Amino acid sequence: AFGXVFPQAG
Amino acid sequence: AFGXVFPQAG
Repeated sequence: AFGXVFPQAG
Repeated sequence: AFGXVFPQAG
């Protein structure tokens, strides 16, 4: 999420 | 974000 600031699938 | 946890476009 959040421009990759939260690590996350996608 | 996160499927709707955080309101966002989409």
